[PDB]
Order: sequence, then C-alpha cells, then structure tokens
Amino acid sequence: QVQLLESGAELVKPGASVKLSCKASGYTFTSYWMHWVKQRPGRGLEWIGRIDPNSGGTKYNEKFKSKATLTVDKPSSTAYMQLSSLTSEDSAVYYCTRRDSDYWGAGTTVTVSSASTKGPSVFPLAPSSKSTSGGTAALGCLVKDYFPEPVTVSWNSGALTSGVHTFPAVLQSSGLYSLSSVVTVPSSSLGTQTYICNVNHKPSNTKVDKKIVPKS
Amino acid sequence: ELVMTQTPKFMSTSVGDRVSITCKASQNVGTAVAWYQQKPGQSPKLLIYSASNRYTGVPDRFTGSGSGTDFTLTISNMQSEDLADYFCQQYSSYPLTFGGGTKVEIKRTVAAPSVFIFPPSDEQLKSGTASVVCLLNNFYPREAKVQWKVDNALQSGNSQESVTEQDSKDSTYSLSSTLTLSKADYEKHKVYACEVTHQGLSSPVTKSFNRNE
Repeated sequence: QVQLLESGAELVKPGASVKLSCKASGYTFTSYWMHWVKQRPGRGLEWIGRIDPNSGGTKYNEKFKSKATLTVDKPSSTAYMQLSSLTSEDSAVYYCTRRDSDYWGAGTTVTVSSASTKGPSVFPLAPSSKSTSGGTAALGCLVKDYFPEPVTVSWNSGALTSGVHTFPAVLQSSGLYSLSSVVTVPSSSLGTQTYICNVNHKPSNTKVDKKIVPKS
Repeated sequence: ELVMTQTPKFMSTSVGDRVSITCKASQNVGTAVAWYQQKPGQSPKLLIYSASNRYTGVPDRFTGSGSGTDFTLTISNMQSEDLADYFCQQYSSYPLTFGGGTKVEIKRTVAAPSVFIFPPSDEQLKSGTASVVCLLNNFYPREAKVQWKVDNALQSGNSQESVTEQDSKDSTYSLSSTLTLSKADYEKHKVYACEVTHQGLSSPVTKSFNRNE
C-alpha cells in the first residue's frame, strides 16, 4: 500500500505492506545487480537480496524469501522492494546499491507502528534572562510530542550553523518523541541578532518557525 | 550462513594513531571480503574490495589485508574526520553476510562541559506540562553525570537525555537532559537545579533558577 521513495521515511501499520523504490543510474551495462540491505539500531547489517534491472533476475536471502519481493519496471529503469505482513522487526533503514557508485543509495526508513501520526508542539529554550552572562549564551527549541520520526531543525533557514547542536530524538514513555536543538552565540548578539529555529515534521505536514529571545 | 566475527566492537583512537580492526570468517571465504565506512548521518562507503584493493579515491592510510578466514583493516595516521562505524562483508557464500561493526571514536584531551539550564516556557505550562532542560556543551570524554534537584530533592526516573555524535572538528560531545513534570508538580517547588559531574570538573557545576516570572 504505502509507497516509499529512496531517501524517504514512512509510517506503516503492522500487518500491512510497503514498497520501496530505487532508480537505476541509467548507464548501459550487461548486468546491473542492485542489492538491498537492512539496518537496525543495535543490530548488524543484513543482506536481503539482489535484482538485475536489465534481466529481472533475482536472488534472495532465505530469511527474507517470505517477506520481501524484488521487482523492476524496465521501462522506467526502477527497482522495487515490497515488504509484506509488516511487524516491528521490519522497522529499519533500508539501502539499495548500484554498481556504478561507491556509496550505497541514501537511506530509506520504515516505521511499523499502529500509533497515529501526531505533529509536535515547539517551545522556546530562552537565554538566561535577568542573569545573563557576558561570554557565550545558549538558546534553542524543544520539539515535543510527535510521531513518527523524523523531525528536522535548522536555524535561520540554514544561515546559522556554527555552534548548533541538534540532538537525537528521545522516545517518551507515552510513545511520542521529543527532540531538542540548541545553539551557542555571543551574549552580546542577544540584543540585535534574530535567532529562528525552523522545525519540520514531514509526516504530519507540520512546519514551524520560532524566534527565540531572552524572556522579559 | 557464514558468520563474520568483527573485533573490537568499540575503539577510541587519538589523532595520528593507528587503527587495527579484524574480521574472522567461520568458513574459508578466499579474498571475497569488502570493508565499509559509515560516517554519522551518512550511508556506508566502500573502502576495500576483494580483501586488499583500495576503491578509487580512498587514501593509502586505509589498508585491507588477509585471506582465507582472517582479515584486517588498518587505518594509519587517524584523522579527526575518520570517526565512524566500520564493517566487513564476505560475498563468497550466500547469503552475503556482514560483520557486527566497529565504532571508532576520536580520543582527545579532556574538555569540561559548559552548562546551561532552561526553565519551562509559559506556553508549555499553559498546556499542563513543564519540561526543564539542561545543556552540557562541547565536552570530552563522553561520560558525564547530570543530577536534577528540585528544592534539594534528587530526582530519578523523570528525566531523559541524548548525546550528539562526536564533533569532526574539535572531537567533543554535547548532551541535553530534560526533566519532565506536570504543571501542578512544577508549581509545588521553588529551586530547579542541574548538577553536572565530569572528569574535567574538579568540583561539580550546578546551574539553577527559581520558579517565577
């Protein structure tokens, strides 16, 4: 059901299916074996199988024979991997490989859960007010209660990169994620320079720009 | 299937030092072995193929060696940017299998964290919850302890923290800790403090604020 383009991230319900896509380079070769690899948090990489977009031939890891199906749309030179009867074990980052590239394809993420999509609430992490120092100050944004991952954060639309630290999300006992992003800047710039965190939670089509300043 | 046993699982190397990682195949795999490097937030990159061949562009610092069942990946003159996870693979027998990986961290001089505390926003409070955040910036080593105190009462079970990946330039880490309380509980105390303990701090550093405004 759910279609997942290379480099994307999609939430899928347990028991349902998902189909990932990966375009071939388009270069002419006799064979063009593309491999699919699975990567989980605290687990080693696992090879799923390979498919030749030119012939359509395939070869699977016995372990994934019943859950993965590799196909190819020769006309559009696109390879596909369908994962069926999804379980929490299928949540992971998947990569497709190409013979004419030393880097594997981006990283495509599947999240298998029945929890509904929920956009985050963004709150300011304001610089020390009334008791501000003179050296370096810190400010940020707390992106709370969202599902599923991921959430991205930029500062001043990418213009501000020095001193920025965007932390890995943390899964709360509620089942929702929270993420913090901070930036350190000269305590003297707090009176002139504007600092805006740009938050995006694509899964819920939620985008927020929040200006952060010392509270009065 | 054929199992590739990679060792060690974690390694801390100072810039300029040599890195030695090994992979042992449960059965003879000839020279059908490859080595990959995966940097934070990136996809794996092929470094070595057929046991000892460097992929075009890979510096001489990376050397793959071995045949049969014992393979080695050696990295000389370690650079701060070389931090990453390294994995081997055996493509001799199907299914193709990978080693468990080795996480290589950069070892540098100790750096004390710079601490900052953030009170909950009035906006969040209006929603019924209070998140208090403590930031520990640019420190090394990664080991650090954050103890939340509310009116001198030590908190436990109501905080979560996460750490950034090691900085490719200064080799430091940053950590953020969040103490979560209900608005009602938040309004039952006055002093909120974050006490930090770290190798680079002769005495713990505490940042705090009094609920108000």
